[PDB]
Amino acid sequence: DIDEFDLLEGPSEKTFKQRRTFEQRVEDVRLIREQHPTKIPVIIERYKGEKQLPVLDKTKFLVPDHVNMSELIKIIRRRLQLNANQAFFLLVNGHSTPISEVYESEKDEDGFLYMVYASQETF
Amino acid sequence: DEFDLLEGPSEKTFKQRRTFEQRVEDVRLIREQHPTKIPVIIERYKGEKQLPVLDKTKFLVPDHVNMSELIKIIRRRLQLNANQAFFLLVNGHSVSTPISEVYESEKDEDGFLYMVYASQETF
Amino acid sequence: DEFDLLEGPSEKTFKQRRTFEQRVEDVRLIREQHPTKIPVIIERYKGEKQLPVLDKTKFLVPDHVNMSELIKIIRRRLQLNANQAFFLLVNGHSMVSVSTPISEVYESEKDEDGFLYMVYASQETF
Amino acid sequence: IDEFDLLEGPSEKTFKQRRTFEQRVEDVRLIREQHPTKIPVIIERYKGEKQLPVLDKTKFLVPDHVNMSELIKIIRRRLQLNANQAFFLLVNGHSMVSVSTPISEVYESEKDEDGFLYMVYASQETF
Repeated sequence: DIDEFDLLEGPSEKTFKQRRTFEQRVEDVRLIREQHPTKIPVIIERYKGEKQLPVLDKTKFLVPDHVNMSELIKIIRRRLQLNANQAFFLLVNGHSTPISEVYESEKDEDGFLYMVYASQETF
Repeated sequence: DEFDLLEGPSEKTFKQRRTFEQRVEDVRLIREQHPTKIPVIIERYKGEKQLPVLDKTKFLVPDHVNMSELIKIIRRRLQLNANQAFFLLVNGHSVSTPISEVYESEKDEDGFLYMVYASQETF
Repeated sequence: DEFDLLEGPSEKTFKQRRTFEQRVEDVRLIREQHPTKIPVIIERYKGEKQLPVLDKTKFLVPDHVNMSELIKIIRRRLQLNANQAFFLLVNGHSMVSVSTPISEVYESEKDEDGFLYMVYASQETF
Repeated sequence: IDEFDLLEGPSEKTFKQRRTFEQRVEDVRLIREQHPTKIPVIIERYKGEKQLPVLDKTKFLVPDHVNMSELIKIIRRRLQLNANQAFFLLVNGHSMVSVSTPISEVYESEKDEDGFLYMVYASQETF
């Protein structure tokens, strides 16, 4: 009996936007941008169908505008404590340079830049 | 609820991303090929907290452009609003003179003209 | 019991609501039709907490208006008395002092798109 | 077991139904500031179309050097059609078949108030 596991069916993983109202997200960005004008408000979440990489401990981040995607990837890799073999991809609008430029092009209606990470470059 | 601020690697200067010999060679070709254009480095001041980062660092400025015209060009590349202060410092110095005269007085050992911009005049 | 502030997404600036080519064609039409008037964008500072907003953003300033007269015009649209602080900023510089023809300001300060951009606020530095 | 049973969800919403007349204008404003030589076009399959396949995307950029005849030919091989297949591209109720005028002229006369040029494709020319 205790040779076998019982998987507990849990609730669905919920995204940041369903965890926080759009007005709270706009007030979040508005306050953080007036007071930290050189830092980009970034949402980083695990791809919903991801089954190799662990979950990050936080979701809402502020990234200095001089940080590029390659440096950001390395930061998230140590936060997840990945080993050198583990694959990691960070997707903005499904697509795998300084973040401020990504921010100006891809930021959300609510002012956040949304990113999704996975162990594959795929959809 | 609160943001988690990610700090990245140090903002490293142009002289830190390119060796003195590569920079010397950069100038030598561009001045041999564009004798009437000034090779200019424009970087955001190190402790700058309000202005955004520029997308490029290495610029060519026609030799007849004056400092006042260059400031307006940079203000518009940064998409600044009319209220936003902007100062362009050459060797710490913040005008109706042609860039070619500034180039002859202030150019670096490597042949580049170095400029730093900030929202404050002096530091 | 407490007030709750209703905010939407950031309202966009004039340059964010109209392309560079639409603005150039805006200016070319208005300069062909009003040869003695200067096209000026006047917007309230994004973080302004004291001065009211104007209904309009796109303005024509007759060439006989100097900077001192223009300041008084905008102050009186805002219904300020002589007491209240008011600053009108062009390319990062507040223009209280100038009291100069609008055509000179336009020719020295206009944007590449042909508009002269101004921001007003109750503070001079940010 | 002899016959197939059709799987269907609620009616799919068109682009104009999935996007308010603010998200669409604001889309055009960024894309036209950023790609001044490309025309923003919505291309959707006729809602009752039973012959032509669906495209993966709805929002397209057409370079200004593309004329209507070349655009049709682009969509036809994007759909991987045979040489037969009837294919008609309709704008504001009109079949674009023998137009061949530059896309920017089509755009300026036929664009929507929101700034998109709307097109629908089908294997029939009338409805």
